Amino acid sequence: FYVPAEPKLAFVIRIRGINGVSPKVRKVLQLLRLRQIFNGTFVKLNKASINMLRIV
Amino acid sequence: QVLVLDGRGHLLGRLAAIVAKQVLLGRKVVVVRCEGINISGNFYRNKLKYLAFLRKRMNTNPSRGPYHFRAPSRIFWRTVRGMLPHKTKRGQAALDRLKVFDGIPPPYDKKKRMVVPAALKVVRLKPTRKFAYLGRLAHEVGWKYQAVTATLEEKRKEKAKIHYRKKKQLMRLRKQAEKNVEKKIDKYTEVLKTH
Amino acid sequence: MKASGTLREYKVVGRCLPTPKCHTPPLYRMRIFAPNHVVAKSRFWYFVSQLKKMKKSSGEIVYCGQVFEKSPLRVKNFGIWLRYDSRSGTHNMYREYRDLTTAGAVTQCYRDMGARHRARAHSIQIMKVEEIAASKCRRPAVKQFHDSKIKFPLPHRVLRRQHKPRFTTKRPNTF
Amino acid sequence: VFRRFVEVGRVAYVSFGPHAGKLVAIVDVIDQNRALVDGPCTQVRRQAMPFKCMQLTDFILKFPHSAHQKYVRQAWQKADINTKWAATRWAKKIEARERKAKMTDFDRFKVMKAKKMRNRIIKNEVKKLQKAALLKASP
Amino acid sequence: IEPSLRQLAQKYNCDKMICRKCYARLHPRAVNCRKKKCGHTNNLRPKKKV
Amino acid sequence: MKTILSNQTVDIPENVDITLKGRTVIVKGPRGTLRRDFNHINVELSLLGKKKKRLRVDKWWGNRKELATVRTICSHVQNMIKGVTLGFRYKMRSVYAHFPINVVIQENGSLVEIRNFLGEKYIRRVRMRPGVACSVSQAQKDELILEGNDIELVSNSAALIQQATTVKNKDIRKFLDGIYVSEKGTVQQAD
RNA sequence: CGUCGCUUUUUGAUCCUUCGAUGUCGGCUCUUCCUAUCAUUGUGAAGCAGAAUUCGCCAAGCGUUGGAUUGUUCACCCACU
RNA sequence: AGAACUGGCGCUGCGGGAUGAACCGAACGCCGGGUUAAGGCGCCCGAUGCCGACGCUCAUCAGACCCCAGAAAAGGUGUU
Ligand SMILES: [Mg+2]
Repeated sequence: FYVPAEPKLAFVIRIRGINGVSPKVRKVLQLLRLRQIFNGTFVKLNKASINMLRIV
Repeated sequence: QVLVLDGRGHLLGRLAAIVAKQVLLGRKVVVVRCEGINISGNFYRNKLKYLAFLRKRMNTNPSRGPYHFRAPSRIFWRTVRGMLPHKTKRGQAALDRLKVFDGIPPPYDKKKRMVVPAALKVVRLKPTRKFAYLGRLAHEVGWKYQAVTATLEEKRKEKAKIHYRKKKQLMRLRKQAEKNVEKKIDKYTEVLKTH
Repeated sequence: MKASGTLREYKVVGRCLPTPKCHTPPLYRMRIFAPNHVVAKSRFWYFVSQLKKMKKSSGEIVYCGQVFEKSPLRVKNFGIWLRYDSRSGTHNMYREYRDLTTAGAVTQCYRDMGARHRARAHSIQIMKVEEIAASKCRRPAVKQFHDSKIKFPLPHRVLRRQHKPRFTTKRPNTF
Repeated sequence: VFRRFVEVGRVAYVSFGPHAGKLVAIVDVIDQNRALVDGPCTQVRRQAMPFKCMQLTDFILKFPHSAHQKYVRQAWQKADINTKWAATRWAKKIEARERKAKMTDFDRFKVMKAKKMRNRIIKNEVKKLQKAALLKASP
Repeated sequence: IEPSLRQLAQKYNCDKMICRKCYARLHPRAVNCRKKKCGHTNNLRPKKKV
Repeated sequence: MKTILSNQTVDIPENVDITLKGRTVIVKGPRGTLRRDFNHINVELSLLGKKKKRLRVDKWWGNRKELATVRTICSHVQNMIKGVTLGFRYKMRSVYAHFPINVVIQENGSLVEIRNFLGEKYIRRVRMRPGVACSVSQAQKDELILEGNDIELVSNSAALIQQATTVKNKDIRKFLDGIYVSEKGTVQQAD
């Protein structure tokens, strides 16, 4: 079997709203530059960033 | 102009839902022979939920209050009434293009009547399940015109079996009259494009 | 899982990451019925983590491919083994179907466990599936179609309402 | 009462769906509401069609249960269905219903003018029978 | 008296079962009351002899 | 389950000839004619074969409680062969203590007028379903006989006497009084 | 011995509404409603012989009084039914 | 009745939950086009007027959509 390299880039969009949001999980959206609903950003895939996307 | 719906073999609310949409849209609808409307569920169940409706009555005087109609023309009329916005003037006029009758009156015994396959009992019930006629759930509760209606219908239906006698007398004639000759030149172009 | 639409079979193999203690782990194989290849590699880690000490952070899948049937045009008999959860306890259950394809019989099961037992698609596990032959069937709804020169009519036909004219002068005959 | 059954070989029409208007032959039933059919000479290959989508005719075909594509094809043409189908009064109704559907604006003029001509001639020769009817009943 | 006619009338009057819940009068080889009022229960007892 | 069909067949002797209008069954025999309509029961009736006259009632598909109704067709049909070739006869005897139960017939068998039921002054005029008639028996005490072609018209009418002679406000474990049926037989025998 | 409930005609518990005010017991008068039926209709079961009782069922149609003591609600007694 | 963490209401309209402080979506300058969220599409009432798929279910007290606005033990040769 050949298993390839798990990817280095990811595209993240925000599918939820601004209001009723926990204080850890709105700091990271502020760090992903995901402030409005339906805003997108490319994200470098890293262990430090994979655990940021699991918070949110 | 006006659609004329023969009411028998139909269900109560499936027919009343289609009439209450055709009459907000500006049509005139005449529902005829409401005595033969079916209603699903066995007869004792539909007769209970009309007797439960009768005890709804405002305490201080029943003269003001819920008007419990008893003829099946008005039972079906109040079913259509509850599917129309009858407290607005767009819905007041909607109830007034509906002339629902009982039996078949002399304007309407000589018009061709349509049915609604979306509300027929044969289409819409599964045949191993029971149904109630609106004619004898009206009769069991206070309606006093069942026998004088059935008398006039069997005199109405007898005047049409002599109409259908002589209508197919003409159809036998003009099928033998089209047997003859020399109209083959016109049948060249009608058989070619759906006779 | 939601089990949306027709399902789809997947062969999902995978191994855990090579430790200083065990180079070359044995790399197990499963047989996942799932709507797409993202839920399939998710449910691979649901069952493997029930049997081994493997989990997705300490493992990787090495192949997830759709395995499809080798005879789509052959009428087969599928008896399958279930492990659904009920409201009181949980139950083991053998349950036959009959379909042209392997993946559509297990679709027909989720549609049938939800229908007869109100069992949602998450509280149900598929133990194994195989084609069985006749004279090894138990269920008479499946058994009655094992009939050379089978024949039946279609009584009381009804279809195509409002697509025709909603108002007509013609009572529709049901054959 | 129930003069036509589903059966291995029963040639069915297809009313709606993505194979509408073409014939099939019932090869095998699977369970209660779907059936494996094919049309080998009418361009609808082997697949499972539901029964409410199909449309039973009076044609049977004799071939063994759940055969291959070839032995249905030999049975389709040893019986010669496609010639015998088109010479029946229901294949002529489905053909005429799409002759009227493609009747253009000039052709619908010609269907008009050659209709009111023959409706005169039939109404003359049906009124010349009304006069002939009372003259019989005058004695 | 007529002891054959005694046993004939006792076929319709005494040789029956009585439900402990719906209090019906069923038939002497019942297992269930036939009435929906008791949910077709299965605790019966024979009719009490003289 | 929705099973593939079930069917019972009815062997029919030659002295009875059955026609069918549909789910109506017309049964003509020696001692009259009688008909039933099964237009509520959703089945097909096909009488097959010359010279033998088999009647096969079969119900396609069907649920389990509509599988229970194909046997009810053929059992009502056999009771129309039986009733029109042999008749039905329910012999009912009068079981009474101290008070004799006096019974007469007013009108041609159609009215049974029971009096002196357990010392009572009130008469009991029980009219019968049309098609049956009565007879006070011979060579047996206190017996009444009911004869007719339709089993539902004999037996319902037999139940109208047995319900009319009902003891009120008393123990019915003693006070065994009434006109109960004794036998379920035919008018012509041994055939 | 247990154990699951319902009801809001008991009493609490709570403190939501009302402190620029919702007139606070009882009786009398009068109308309606409920059924968890005391009696009357039709019924089934008794350890129902009859008489009398008893226990269930459909059922609120129609009745459910006259008094002595007591401010009584409640009580208790006399008498009729 | 009293605390912990977070969000909200108070200060906040809007779509939905028929109704509504707090539920669910989403926060708001004045408008046109487009598309959706939660929820829905027999008729009130916009939209299934799809030739929608598979089953289950008959109630003489049927069932019917978070919060949420009514039920339990026990039982049924009722049906699957
Ligand atoms: Mg949430």
